[PDB]
Amino acid sequence: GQNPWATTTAFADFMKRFNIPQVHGSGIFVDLGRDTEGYREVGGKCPVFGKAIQMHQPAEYSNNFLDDAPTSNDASKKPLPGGFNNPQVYTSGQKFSPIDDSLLQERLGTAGPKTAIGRCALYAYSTIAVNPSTNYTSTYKYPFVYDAVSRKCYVLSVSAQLLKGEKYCSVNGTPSGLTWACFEPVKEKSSARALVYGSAFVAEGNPDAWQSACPNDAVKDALFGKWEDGQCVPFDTKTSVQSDQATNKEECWKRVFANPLVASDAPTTSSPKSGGFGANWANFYLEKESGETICAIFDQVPDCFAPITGAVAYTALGSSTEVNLPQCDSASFIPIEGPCNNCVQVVTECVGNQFDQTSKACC
Amino acid sequence: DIAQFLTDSGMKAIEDCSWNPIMQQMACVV
Repeated sequence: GQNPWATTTAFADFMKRFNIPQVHGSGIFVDLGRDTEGYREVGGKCPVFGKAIQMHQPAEYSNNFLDDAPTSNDASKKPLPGGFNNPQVYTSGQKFSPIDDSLLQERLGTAGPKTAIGRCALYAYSTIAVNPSTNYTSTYKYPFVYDAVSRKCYVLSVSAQLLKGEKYCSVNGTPSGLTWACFEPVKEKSSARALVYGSAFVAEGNPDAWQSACPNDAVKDALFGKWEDGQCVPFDTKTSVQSDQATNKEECWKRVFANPLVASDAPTTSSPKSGGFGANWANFYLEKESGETICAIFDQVPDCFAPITGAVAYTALGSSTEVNLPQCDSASFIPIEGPCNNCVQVVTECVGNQFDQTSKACC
Repeated sequence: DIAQFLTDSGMKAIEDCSWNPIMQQMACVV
């Protein structure tokens, strides 16, 4: 009765992704983990799946945050129209952002990162801000957003992620007068765009590391838990921050991102740094008690997975797409041969941490 | 002012240009 999630390479490697403070190390909801040159900087190590900025510019405004950010601070404009995408142009006459992922690979080549996310993070990281006058450079780096549908890399020029309150922003034209319109992050699952928001520091070191290293996906048929008395005990709704009923599985996914205790670096009332600590993990499951589905947000770092049919364990960082647990460790797992009946037996192996049963004939 | 709070929300006034070694061009605000 040792814990295989701590013990075994296949299981450990997986469970490691679900220490957010260690693998991400910053606010998720708002990521303002670093500071540079007297500013706040998006710093988090893991990329964030489904994150987008909802805006509250008036209806006439396009209200997309991937729009070219407002180019010349306009007087007759209040609030200031546009989005967050860097609006600069190359000498070529080509827009700095967004860029195709195609364009990236050709120019990046073999030496460059494999993942397109890696590739786009590196675009952002690669970028140096310069003053044409007084030739001056900055080490300040901006967050990228990657659209997985269309395969475009956007570099933003707006590290802000949340703006709230009528002293500072306008909701829906009101109070008119104010330059900035309110915005807040939201996990969104359109079929038309598929966004991933990240720090440019995903690209620092090895840009493809997230893939192996981060809680990128939702897990199907499993529940976060601590390991007690030789077995994995699902965090129960009693030590959860909130465990309200939740209509469906995708609803739980959005709730974790937004819930009021999720790791977040936004200013209270002052540059708060969460280090990733907060209600970031949630269990979705059907209560055996009056059978109402529950979304169970926790702040406890799980160290194992309790497997259960039809369950889903989500995190504030990860995708909405479900994915299997590892069933075995290739390295350690001895192939087991079932009883030879009919001169044929099923034989079970561990190709890529999953059971492939392939039936063989003993005689 | 209040804009103490806006910098403290991640707001930063960009610089006119960028250099990118992947494209090896200078991109500037039009």
